[PDB]
Amino acid sequence: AVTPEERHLSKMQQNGYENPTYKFFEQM
Amino acid sequence: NELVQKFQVYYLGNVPVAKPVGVDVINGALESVLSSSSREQWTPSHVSVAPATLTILHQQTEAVLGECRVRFLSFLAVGRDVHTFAFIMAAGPASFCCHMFWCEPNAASLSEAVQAACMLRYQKCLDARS
Repeated sequence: AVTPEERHLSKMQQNGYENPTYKFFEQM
Repeated sequence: NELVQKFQVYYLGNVPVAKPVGVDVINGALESVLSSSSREQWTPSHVSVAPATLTILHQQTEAVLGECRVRFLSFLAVGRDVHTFAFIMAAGPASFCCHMFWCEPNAASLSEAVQAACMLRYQKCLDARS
């Protein structure tokens, strides 16, 4: 099965991560 | 200051990009920079991950190659090649810059550290303003 390092890599590759701190200040 | 000890990776540089988010945006940026550089041109460096900032420093002179506020980091990702990491900064209100890295054995630890910084930061900001 897929290790912790692996599942998070596929997440990072497939969707990346949108910083909610950016959006938080942005909506203001 | 820093949350974890600096990451020894290669800084591939930074390029302007059109949008604050998207794996397509960062993979376009990565392909462009990789096509116009060779591994010997790459700048060995470490990324210091602090609560409020990411600082990029030359490998052991530790001179500052970039500093970036977490609040203006709009997006991060690992590229289709598992070694590559990028984040997009809102350099200004309508201006985006993509910072790119080559990581060995892969980008997992760096992306994790940077993602963790963003998630910590957001809770701290909600808490401050509540």
